Amino acid sequence: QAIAKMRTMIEGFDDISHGGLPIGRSTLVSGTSGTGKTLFSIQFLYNGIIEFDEPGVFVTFEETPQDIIKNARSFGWDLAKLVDEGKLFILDASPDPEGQEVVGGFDLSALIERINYAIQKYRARRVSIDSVTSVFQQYDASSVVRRELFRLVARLKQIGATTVMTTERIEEYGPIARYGVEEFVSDNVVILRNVLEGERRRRTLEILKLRGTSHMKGEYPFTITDHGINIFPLGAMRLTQRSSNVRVSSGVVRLDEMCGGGFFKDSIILATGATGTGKTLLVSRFVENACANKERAILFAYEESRAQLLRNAYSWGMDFEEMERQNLLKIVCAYPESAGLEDHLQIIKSEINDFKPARIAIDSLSALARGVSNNAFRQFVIGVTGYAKQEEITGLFTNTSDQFMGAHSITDSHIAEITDTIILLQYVEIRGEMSRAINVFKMRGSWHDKAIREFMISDKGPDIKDSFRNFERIISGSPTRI
Amino acid sequence: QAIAKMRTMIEGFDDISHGGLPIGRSTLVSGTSGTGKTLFSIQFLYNGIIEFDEPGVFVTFEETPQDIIKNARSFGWDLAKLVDEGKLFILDASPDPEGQEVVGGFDLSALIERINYAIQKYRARRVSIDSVTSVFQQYDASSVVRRELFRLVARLKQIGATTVMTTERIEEYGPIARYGVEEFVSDNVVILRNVLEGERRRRTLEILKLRGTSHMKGEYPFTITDHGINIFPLGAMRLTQRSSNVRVSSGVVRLDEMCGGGFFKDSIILATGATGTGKTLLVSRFVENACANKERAILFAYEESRAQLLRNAYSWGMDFEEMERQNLLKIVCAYPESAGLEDHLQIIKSEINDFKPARIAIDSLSALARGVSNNAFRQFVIGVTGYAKQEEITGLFTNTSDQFMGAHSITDSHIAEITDTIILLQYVEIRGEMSRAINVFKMRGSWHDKAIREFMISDKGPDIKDSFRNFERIISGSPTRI
Amino acid sequence: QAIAKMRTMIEGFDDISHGGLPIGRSTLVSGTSGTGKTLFSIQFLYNGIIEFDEPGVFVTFEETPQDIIKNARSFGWDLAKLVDEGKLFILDASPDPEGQEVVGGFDLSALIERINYAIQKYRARRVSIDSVTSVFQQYDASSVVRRELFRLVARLKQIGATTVMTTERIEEYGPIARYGVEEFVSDNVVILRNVLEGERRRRTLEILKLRGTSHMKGEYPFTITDHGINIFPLGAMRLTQRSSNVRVSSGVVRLDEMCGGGFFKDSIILATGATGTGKTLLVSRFVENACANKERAILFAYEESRAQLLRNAYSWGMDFEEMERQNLLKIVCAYPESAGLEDHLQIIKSEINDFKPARIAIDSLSALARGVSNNAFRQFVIGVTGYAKQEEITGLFTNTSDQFMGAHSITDSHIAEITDTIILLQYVEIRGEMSRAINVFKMRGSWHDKAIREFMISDKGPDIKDSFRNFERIISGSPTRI
Ligand SMILES: Nc1ncnc2c1ncn2[C@@H]1O[C@H](COP(=O)(O)OP(=O)(O)OP(=O)(O)O)[C@@H](O)[C@H]1O
Ligand SMILES: Nc1ncnc2c1ncn2[C@@H]1O[C@H](COP(=O)(O)OP(=O)(O)OP(=O)(O)O)[C@@H](O)[C@H]1O
Ligand SMILES: Nc1ncnc2c1ncn2[C@@H]1O[C@H](COP(=O)(O)OP(=O)(O)OP(=O)(O)O)[C@@H](O)[C@H]1O
Ligand SMILES: Nc1ncnc2c1ncn2[C@@H]1O[C@H](COP(=O)(O)OP(=O)(O)O)[C@@H](O)[C@H]1O
Ligand SMILES: Nc1ncnc2c1ncn2[C@@H]1O[C@H](COP(=O)(O)OP(=O)(O)O)[C@@H](O)[C@H]1O
Ligand SMILES: Nc1ncnc2c1ncn2[C@@H]1O[C@H](COP(=O)(O)OP(=O)(O)O)[C@@H](O)[C@H]1O
Ligand SMILES: [Mg+2]
Ligand SMILES: [Mg+2]
Ligand SMILES: [Mg+2]
Ligand SMILES: [Mg+2]
Ligand SMILES: [Mg+2]
Ligand SMILES: [Mg+2]
Repeated sequence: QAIAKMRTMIEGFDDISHGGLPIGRSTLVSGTSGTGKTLFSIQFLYNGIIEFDEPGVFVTFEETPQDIIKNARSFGWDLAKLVDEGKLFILDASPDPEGQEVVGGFDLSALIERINYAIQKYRARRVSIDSVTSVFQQYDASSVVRRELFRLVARLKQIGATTVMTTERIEEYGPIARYGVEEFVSDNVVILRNVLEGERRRRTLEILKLRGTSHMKGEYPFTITDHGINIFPLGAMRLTQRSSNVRVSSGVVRLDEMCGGGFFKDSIILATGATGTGKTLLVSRFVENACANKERAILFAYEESRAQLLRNAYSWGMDFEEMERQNLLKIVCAYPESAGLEDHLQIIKSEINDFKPARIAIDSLSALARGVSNNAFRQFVIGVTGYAKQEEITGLFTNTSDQFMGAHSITDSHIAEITDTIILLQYVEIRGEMSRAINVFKMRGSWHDKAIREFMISDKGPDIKDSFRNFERIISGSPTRI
Repeated sequence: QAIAKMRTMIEGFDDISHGGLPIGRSTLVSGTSGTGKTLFSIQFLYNGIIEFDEPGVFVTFEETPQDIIKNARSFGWDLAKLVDEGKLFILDASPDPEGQEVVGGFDLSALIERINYAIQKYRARRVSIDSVTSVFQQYDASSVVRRELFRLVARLKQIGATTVMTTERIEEYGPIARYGVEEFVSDNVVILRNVLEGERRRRTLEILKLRGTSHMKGEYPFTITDHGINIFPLGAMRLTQRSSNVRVSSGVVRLDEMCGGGFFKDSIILATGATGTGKTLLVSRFVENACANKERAILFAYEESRAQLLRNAYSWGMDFEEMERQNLLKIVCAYPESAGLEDHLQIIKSEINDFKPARIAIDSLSALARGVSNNAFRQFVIGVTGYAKQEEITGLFTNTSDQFMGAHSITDSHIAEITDTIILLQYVEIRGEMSRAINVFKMRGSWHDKAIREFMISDKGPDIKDSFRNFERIISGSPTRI
Repeated sequence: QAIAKMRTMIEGFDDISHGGLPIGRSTLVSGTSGTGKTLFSIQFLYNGIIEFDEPGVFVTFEETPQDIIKNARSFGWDLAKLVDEGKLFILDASPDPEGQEVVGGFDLSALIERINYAIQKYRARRVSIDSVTSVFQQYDASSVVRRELFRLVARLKQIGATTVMTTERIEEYGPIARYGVEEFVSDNVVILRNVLEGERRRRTLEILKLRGTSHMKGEYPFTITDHGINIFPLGAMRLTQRSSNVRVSSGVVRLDEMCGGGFFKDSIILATGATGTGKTLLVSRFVENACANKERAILFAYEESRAQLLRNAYSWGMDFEEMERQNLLKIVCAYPESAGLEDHLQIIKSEINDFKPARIAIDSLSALARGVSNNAFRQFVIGVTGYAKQEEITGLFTNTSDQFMGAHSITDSHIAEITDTIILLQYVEIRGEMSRAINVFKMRGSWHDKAIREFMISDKGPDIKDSFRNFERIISGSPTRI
């Protein structure tokens, strides 16, 4: 029949690969130094032993087994334990650090026989090699490498164990492997990258090909945590979601009225407008209302410290510290520069999975956009939006405009298109003095107030008034009286 | 007379090539690892045997016949069956995986004689080689490769069988082949690419040349499905279409009136405007009307999940689930990121060919533009537009504006130029409050209402009113009363 | 257990590295000529001896010990003293400057044994090598280098001392090391760069990898001072800050009133507007008020010399020279071109740490933006903003607009988003003549006056009037009377 696959149990990878790696065949994993190729290899064998009770063999040329164990330990697991139990075997084929003699092609034959023995001895199902170039570096000829890799691949295929071979690159977008032949010999090729753009590094995983089967294509970003490799295949995200007719309060009565009876629990709300329009007040009231009803909520802060958030909240009549004491409100403060954009996604998911909030709020999306491309930014927002909706978490987001009394409160980001409810705030010029205006622009699941209303901010929170009747051109930031 | 060609029966390819490959000559197919060169080769021989009852020979150097069969099976056909029947022959010229000796140029002579024998034995008409570099890699000299390929090409020409040779590249836009001679020796050259741009891969096929004959030029995108290679030569699409005078209802009476008695069945309708203007309502009513008249329709959703579409439809009085139960309405939900733009085209065609809809609708074209270049986007839209018109399927499309009460509802995409009927929606400022406006901008086949009218959205669907008499500058988003 | 690290006591480095270098392992430090690789090496051993009383070994191939001592002295410390005391040892393995014979691989074995001896003799904990290529340059083979470095790394690992090896590059964004193998052999890789962009050099440090542990990623800028290497890991900066409810006067009564009772002591104030709106007056009054209350303040001047600042201050009734005499006011004048942007940050911190000001003011941020990218500029501003708030220093900043009576006083820089209080100044056209207007746009911790007021400048300082009642479109720069 068709080719079967073996699950790696690596988050994201198994979805990108459509079920894991081809069984009874090798896969070649490449990349430049620092991409964590050896982490993939260890995590693969590790998960096999733990999850499927499948023994495996790790072949090492470049590292003493002592360091392999010591390094793996940083991810919360003990490989030495698995070795003692007869589940994991490490085949030491490293060169002598005190002086190593030159060898010929017999080295490959000797290697394979030792691997075969180890596989049979431990009935290994999963095998990996830290560096195939350990036996190619011995010579310059690329034609020889083609043949030598062919022999290694075909021989492990004879055995039938699933194999993960590791090779290496100099360039990110250059040749897949050093000799320019290896990627043609291998039937299954995966490349890891650690691309430097601007001043930042972004890790990605790609499956170049899998002969005889299917997979997702393109570069899929990933990070490395204390649990090992975590891949974020946004294209694998589903639109299968549970809708609701449940309403929740924003903490602001006139706003709830404008939204036709509050906001939907499963909706995503985006508040936009110029800095100083009180977006942080709407956020504070949102999380406060959740706490008022004994619901858990998380605020992700980027522009203001906790000490300042507490002060500003008190000036608006909100006791943030009390909400923390009751374990209802969490404050998560971090600079955009403290983590990669993909790490912010992981942080948000981690805090949510741990605290199990009913609602979350983001202090500023425009802050996160600060250090990234438009593509990186929109993918982040989509990922968060999807997750929050799939988890049925009420979400409140903000996006700051740079138009100082210029109205025209629109986004180059275009997040409103994927968001449910849009709240627009702006400054206006009235009788020679500045004021503020609020409008509910849209709401997918309901009727909403179309009026453009004046509002002010007091020590009791927001103060919403009636519409600007007999004015024109409010949307320009400079209304005319008529 | 003139050079005759042999049809490959590969979709798109035979149109690009103007009738297939030159008969009695070789064609050299190149490309980087992962381009599926071996798929073209197998599909070529396979179709010959099935469609024209033409036996063929597959020469393998890099892969065991067992894997060739096993891999081919993923595309829904059994090559082993064809081998047993004496239709397909695989010539195994692979190196010994357990140790291979060095050989000279006699290897090429021996190869050709075995190929000649196999061709005569099975009366093969179609022959292919998986890797010509299998006998070039043996040495570094490029001058030798020129001669060695010349010998192979000329010898197979003596036989008269049509040949598809495969070679390989390192770079996408670099040399056609490794030694920089092969593309001059071969008289017919085809290059496959798997170009990485941004984070995504895009497959293309190009015919570089065919000596003595004609072909289409440039890169033509393609994808790979469970049926093998599927090429999309948009430039080969025809303007020969059947026009009609049949009208269909949009589900909205006042809109049908503005269009002069409904929309034409063979027309393409584009609705544009800012988010929240109710474009999703017009789409829902469009497919609903088709179902009301017992016509099949497909909705392609990108921005909202099925669960949410059902909720929003119910809030507007439309029972989507009932229309699904009667097998009239289909909901196809996918993220733009879940597939390549060219795959979305294939998905749309597949669903249409299967369900045979009278009408289709696209939830958002701007969503599909999100992750692609302007060139990739416009080609997609043209391809869909052409197909839908050729198939006489009523089509409804949308394009979201980013102008929040800014009117000026125009597209940087310029899809209106190829579309028949244009509907414009916008937000306006009236008496200090927001409202909506609708206008039929054009309709190629009819008279239409030129008025700019106010409208609202209720639980019964759209509510269209009369024109904004005694107002000026409506089109700016900020009308003045006079 | 997990891998332990050794603190280098190098500012910034220990935070980027999450605790310093892995213990009992080597780290490879690379970079092009002029990156100061030898400074890192010396500073590392130096700090070990001084701070932790840890003896060390410096291995030299390229420089006579006499020059190593002489060069180190420029940073305020005497290595010769440490040698005499038996704390520091320099191993001289340099070639004979009067003629050097060719040697083989025995040179590496001899080297290591001498290093081992020196380590044991002085009980060294910290070891470093100035140039590993000193024994690789002897031959061209890259395969040999792989092995030779492996031997050196593994051998020093046997000893257990923490090692800092130095290698070299030709290109900034090219291969990590000359032979393209070294970065794979080493388990811990750090790269220094001195990147030339435009006409300026910018130094950065990056940790490419640390096997078995964690670190911050990406390029982190640094400078070199008379105290050695000083790294500025902005991403490691904290949002943990102490808020306050203390108010301070700006020196301008009507402005203090508009801000609701003065400005907060812990706040950052940004004044924006066209050139000539009197931003330098607000700055002068700010520092003057601090002095009036016997508080120390520093003015950082970029656009005007001290002599001119004194003249302009006297014309506005402010005796700057007297404030200097009392050691309350400091004037720091420098051109933006006189130092790197990162050096301006270091200068600001240095002057603050020395003088212990209650308040600081920046004459022009737009001046500093003049010669730098938007990314370099915003990181600078964030760094200063963070530092000033963490140190509880009242900060006043300015940003000049290029709109001559065009109002629209907005910033492409978007510094207002991270700043607390925003003051906007603009020119307006009134009755055929130019005038000025002032508005408090926002204040995070308080109520503020929303009015747009007229103002003038006299010899007594600023003169603020009442609001522009019965005017419209003030924000455009061209108000209309109505
Ligand atoms: N606890 C951790 N948390 C986060 N990142 C970690 C942690 N522990 C290790 N890392 C990261 O894991 C990376 C994986 O190293 P790995 O050896 O697998 O990369 P590699 O591509 O194989 O490198 P090499 O070419 O040297 O073999 C390390 O470089 C380090 O950046
Ligand atoms: N069922 C399938 N659906 C979609 N794609 C598939 C399916 N089965 C296989 N593929 C794709 O078909 C591609 C064709 O592989 P093929 O060997 O022809 O490429 P190639 O250029 O010849 O590769 P190579 O250089 O290794 O020989 C595979 O890499 C895989 O991405
Ligand atoms: N007092 C000082 N103040 C500022 N910079 C200084 C001072 N003294 C030295 N420098 C800088 O320190 C740099 C460090 O030189 P160093 O040898 O460490 O660089 P390097 O990368 O190792 O150079 P090389 O490749 O020659 O060995 C010098 O090039 C010089 O620019
Ligand atoms: N006690 C108060 N009384 C009146 N207005 C206040 C008070 N405290 C703060 N403000 C208002 O709050 C605004 C800050 O709102 P905020 O939500 O932080 O704006 P942003 O959109 O940037 O997030 C200030 O500009 C000021 O107008
Ligand atoms: N029951 C309702 N009654 C009144 N208005 C509604 C109702 N349900 C939804 N709406 C309106 O429908 C709008 C959404 O229209 P939609 O077609 O989804 O906009 P879009 O152009 O983005 O696709 C909301 O902004 C709201 O004005
Ligand atoms: N004695 C004075 N009397 C009146 N106006 C003065 C006097 N001295 C200077 N000015 C005003 O001060 C302005 C300069 O203000 P300044 O703070 O230097 O502007 P900038 O925003 O560039 O920093 C001059 O354009 C002038 O209008
Ligand atoms: Mg490794
Ligand atoms: Mg804010
Ligand atoms: Mg192939
Ligand atoms: Mg929509
Ligand atoms: Mg040096
Ligand atoms: Mg000035």
